Amino acid sequence: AKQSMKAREVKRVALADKYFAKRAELKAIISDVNARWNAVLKLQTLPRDSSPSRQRNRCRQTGRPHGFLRKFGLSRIKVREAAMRGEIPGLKKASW
Amino acid sequence: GQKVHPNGIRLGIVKPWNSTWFANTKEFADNLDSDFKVRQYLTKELAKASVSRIVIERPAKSIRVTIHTARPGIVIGKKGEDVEKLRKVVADIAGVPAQINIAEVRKPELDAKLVADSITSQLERRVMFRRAMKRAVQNAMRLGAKGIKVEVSGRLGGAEIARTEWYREGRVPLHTLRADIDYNTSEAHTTYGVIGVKVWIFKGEI
Amino acid sequence: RIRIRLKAFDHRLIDQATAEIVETAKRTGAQVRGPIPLPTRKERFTVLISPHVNKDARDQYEIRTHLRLVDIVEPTEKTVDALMRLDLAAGVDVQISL
Amino acid sequence: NQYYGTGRRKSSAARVFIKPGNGKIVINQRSLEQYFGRETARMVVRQPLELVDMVEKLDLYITVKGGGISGQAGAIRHGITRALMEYDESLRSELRKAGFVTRDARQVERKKVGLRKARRRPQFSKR
Amino acid sequence: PRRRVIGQRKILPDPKFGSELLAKFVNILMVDGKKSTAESIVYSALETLAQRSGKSELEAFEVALENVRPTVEVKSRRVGGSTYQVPVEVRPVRRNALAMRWIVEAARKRGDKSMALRLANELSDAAENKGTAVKKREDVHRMAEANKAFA
Amino acid sequence: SQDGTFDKLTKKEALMRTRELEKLENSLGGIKDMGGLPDALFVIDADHEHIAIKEANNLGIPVFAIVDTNSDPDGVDFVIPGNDDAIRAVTLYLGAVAATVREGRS
RNA sequence: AAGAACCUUACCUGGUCUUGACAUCCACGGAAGUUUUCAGAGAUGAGAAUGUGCCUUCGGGAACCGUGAGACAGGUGCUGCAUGGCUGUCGUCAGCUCGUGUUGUGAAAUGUUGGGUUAAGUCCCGCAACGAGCGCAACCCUUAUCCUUUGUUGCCAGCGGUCCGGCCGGGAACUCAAAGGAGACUGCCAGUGAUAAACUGGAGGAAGGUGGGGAUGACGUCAAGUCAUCAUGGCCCUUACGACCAGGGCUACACACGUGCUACAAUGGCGCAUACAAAGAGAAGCGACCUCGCGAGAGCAAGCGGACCUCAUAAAGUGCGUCGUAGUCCGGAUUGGAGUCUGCAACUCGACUCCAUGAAGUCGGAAUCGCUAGUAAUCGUGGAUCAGAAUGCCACGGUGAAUAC
Ligand SMILES: [Mg+2]
Ligand SMILES: [Mg+2]
Ligand SMILES: [Mg+2]
Ligand SMILES: [Mg+2]
Ligand SMILES: [Mg+2]
Ligand SMILES: [Mg+2]
Ligand SMILES: [Mg+2]
Ligand SMILES: [Mg+2]
Ligand SMILES: [Mg+2]
Ligand SMILES: [Mg+2]
Ligand SMILES: [Mg+2]
Ligand SMILES: [Mg+2]
Ligand SMILES: [Mg+2]
Ligand SMILES: [Mg+2]
Ligand SMILES: [Mg+2]
Ligand SMILES: [Mg+2]
Ligand SMILES: [Mg+2]
Ligand SMILES: [Mg+2]
Ligand SMILES: [Mg+2]
Ligand SMILES: [Mg+2]
Ligand SMILES: [Mg+2]
Ligand SMILES: [Mg+2]
Ligand SMILES: [Mg+2]
Ligand SMILES: [Mg+2]
Ligand SMILES: [Mg+2]
Ligand SMILES: [Mg+2]
Ligand SMILES: [Mg+2]
Ligand SMILES: [Mg+2]
Ligand SMILES: [Mg+2]
Repeated sequence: AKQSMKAREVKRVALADKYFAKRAELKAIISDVNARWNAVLKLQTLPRDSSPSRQRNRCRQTGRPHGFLRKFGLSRIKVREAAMRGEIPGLKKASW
Repeated sequence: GQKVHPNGIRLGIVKPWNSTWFANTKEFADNLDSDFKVRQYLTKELAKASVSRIVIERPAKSIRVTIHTARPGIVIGKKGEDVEKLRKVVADIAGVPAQINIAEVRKPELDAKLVADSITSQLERRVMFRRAMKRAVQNAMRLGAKGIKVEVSGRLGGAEIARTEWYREGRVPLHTLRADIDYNTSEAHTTYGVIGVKVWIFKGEI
Repeated sequence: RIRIRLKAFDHRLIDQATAEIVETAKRTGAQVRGPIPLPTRKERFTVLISPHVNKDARDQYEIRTHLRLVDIVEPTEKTVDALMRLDLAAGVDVQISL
Repeated sequence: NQYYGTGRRKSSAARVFIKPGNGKIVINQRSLEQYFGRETARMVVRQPLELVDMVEKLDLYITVKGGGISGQAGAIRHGITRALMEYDESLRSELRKAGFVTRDARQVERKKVGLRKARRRPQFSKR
Repeated sequence: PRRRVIGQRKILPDPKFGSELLAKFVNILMVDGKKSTAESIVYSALETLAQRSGKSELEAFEVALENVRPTVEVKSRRVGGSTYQVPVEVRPVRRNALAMRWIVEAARKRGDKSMALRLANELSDAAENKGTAVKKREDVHRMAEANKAFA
Repeated sequence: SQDGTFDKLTKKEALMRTRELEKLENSLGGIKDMGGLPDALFVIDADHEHIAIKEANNLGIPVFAIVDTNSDPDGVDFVIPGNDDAIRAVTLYLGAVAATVREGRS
């Protein structure tokens, strides 16, 4: 799905786990009730792809952005394909 | 598109699963991605070895992988070099110690995946699609196989308009869940586009 | 004392696995409060089957997770060790902790 | 001694213990009137007792859970008639005739894909 | 209806008086599956009626019904390619079914304060056969009488 | 019906199997041991068995038939005029045919 | 589309790159990496410190990073009237066919029609047809009764006392959990029926006539839908139809239609008190308790990968009191002010809270839709997607009808 778009997603993940997750202290620790100075808020010149809320969570195989399922990491249609020929352990058509 | 997948509908009744590992939601997606990557590499590497199915199971942070093939000697090579190379690559892809097993497939003409693969290979060599279909049906019935059925579709013989032209023999009770059906598919990439082929094979009732 | 809880995606394999744990523990020691079923988890999914539109056409799948509990009450001694290296499992998950 | 009967009605399950004593009824450590004996389904609990008299002959100790007011009351009635087999099987001749022996199997119907509930279907238009 | 002639669904009697006919009446009055609300309204109305005319709860209620039960009604037949209105006798159960239905609609239209008051007034007038429900019965009888030619 | 699987499974299918056995016996009974096309064919009524006559003529099999005044010859190699309805007459033909054929290869 | 502030995102305006954002190959140089400063909206350039970890008859190496040339890479660009795969639909309608035989010069016919019967091309009888296949039914899941096994985190009938809390010894009965079995077969009876198929009624039974619901969709039809999920023939672009960045748009608004939510009230609104569910989710998570705030929430901080902890008080209902038929104590739109949270960032364009404001609307023209029983109607609860965000979708239970001559 426009491999450029897939290249974007890998870059976003690489930036997110490098800058943030250790610079989260910047927005977590300082931006609290210390008593303040807003110098920390100015310190948001980071690449802006480091924000975890900037990844689209695409399908692992095709990469389409819609119809995603967290548990399988695939889109709705790709799941069915795999499900119908085994692959997904323990998954079967349901009726009740 | 109005028929359920014959394999999927029988997954818990007659047919087994192709993957038997257990996992929590934490690594369920990761295991699926790893399984897909090993299967695609493995099936690409063993193109000429006539491989039916690849069964993957993950006991104790390991990976087993069982390859069902009709040509075990070619898969395993002289003693074990090539199979050894496969295990190295699989361990690299799966990121864990990897085993490997070879399962003999007697009567390759009773395995739908091999039958479909045979037909699609013939089509790419510009064989008359009708001759290939008849040959597959007749020699499958020759050895048990109560219910062979085959189907092709798309630009048959280079025509400008697509058509299906299926052909069955024996009995194929698709609506019977008890029935042991061995459905599988394949694709041909002739110069005029894609030709899809489906094969149903019916065996003992239960 | 020692609690073993087993999880698997089919009841045929879980019953075989738990029975093996019970018999080996009983043979090499004592107690064994016996297998306890505990409620099964059913996780449902619904997905559109058409690649485009056709909202009302969809499939409904589910994964069924089975659970068991043995709850052995004699640490004994020749038991805990024997309880180890007895995985022989290819799809059932075993939690050994108390 | 005590005589027992289960009783069940649309997700409700009762547990009735009947004893040859006075004519008091206790449900979930509460009186019948206090629990639902004045509100809806007041009498359905008593219904199997006017048939084959009770007056003051039998003491009921009951625990019920699940469902709602009508579901629980129906489960109680089914359990009581089930437990009224203390007087052999000669009562089932008229209890079955009354219709209390049969267990009402009328679960709520699951809703379907494409429908808004069970059977209600979205409004349809041609143009 | 096309193929399968069917049976009948049983209803339990009224708790206060143990009458099937009154139990059906609360069902007709019920809305949104609120039976406790409906039975509360009906009991209040009946008690008001009984103390209005002495008599008694069931007997007063029955008297009101007897003045609204229809006996014949018209029904389009369309046999020979023309539309007629052929009178037909009314089945005994359908009689009070129409009577109870008509009374409730009359009460709903009546502009009093409470529903129980509306219902009490409506079927009180029915006892003296002058309410809107009674008027409904007369119109049905009158229309059937006019079309007596067809049968 | 004697040595095979008859009492197994339920009774309904057993009733079906026995019922079908009776049907097959009635339709194709004393033909079961023939094991090949005959070389002669004897008929009691030509008109009533015209289907059988036609099949024999198609296959080139000799046909002996008793023909009544309303029957059609020229489908018969050996026509035998006479009544074909009376039981006494029919018994006479069958007895004579049964006797003459009993003297086989001797 | 199972969830457009940025991203997603393709589209627009500008600012930029050209073997390239993404892949293999060759050569050259350098570990990789890490800390800081300037210009810029940013992409990007400019610098300064810091690190140098892996082979070696050494023109070179393995992971990694930059520069150069090519083969190439790239396209959500066009054709679903070139295609695979997948899907809708007639329609879960009961039909659709073949081998051999026979009839006709032949297209074809028969079988598959006829008498009954069935939900059914279901079954029996008859019959130039004899057999077979795909369909129907059954095998599958779930629900309704019972039995055996097991008994914690689930249960408490019988016993001991207790902080009156299964709480606590204790108990394995009961509920329940989930594995394995029994059970329903027109099986038994009466009548009808060609004595056949079958039909009507009765007994028993938790359940009776395919008990209820689901999954299961024949040969084919609409050149039906999808080249934008993916794959793919052909065609087309290649310092651009490819690639990167900031901002905007997809949320516009004289209007028209579809699908919904909330109402127009007294079978009701409001205030106080109080009773009874099911099914689910949780580690980038669910988040007790306690303190603060009118509130959204904030601070501190247990437990829980979970029959144990959390989400999490079910609401209709039931008692009292009030309103007394009003555009109202109905209705809540719209707007002003003041706040909370998520997020780098709530102007375009988020959700929620507090105070104030209080539109239309008094049951809807022609016309038109759903539904046959735990159904319609009505009342709440959960999940997916997801930082944040449902009146939609997918699930769960409570109350519970009317009518089929
Ligand atoms: Mg691509
Ligand atoms: Mg997002
Ligand atoms: Mg389908
Ligand atoms: Mg859970
Ligand atoms: Mg945008
Ligand atoms: Mg531009
Ligand atoms: Mg098309
Ligand atoms: Mg001919
Ligand atoms: Mg036909
Ligand atoms: Mg025909
Ligand atoms: Mg017929
Ligand atoms: Mg059939
Ligand atoms: Mg026939
Ligand atoms: Mg079926
Ligand atoms: Mg005690
Ligand atoms: Mg009966
Ligand atoms: Mg088209
Ligand atoms: Mg379409
Ligand atoms: Mg397009
Ligand atoms: Mg942008
Ligand atoms: Mg839009
Ligand atoms: Mg108000
Ligand atoms: Mg107005
Ligand atoms: Mg008003
Ligand atoms: Mg219907
Ligand atoms: Mg709702
Ligand atoms: Mg959630
Ligand atoms: Mg969200
Ligand atoms: Mg409901």
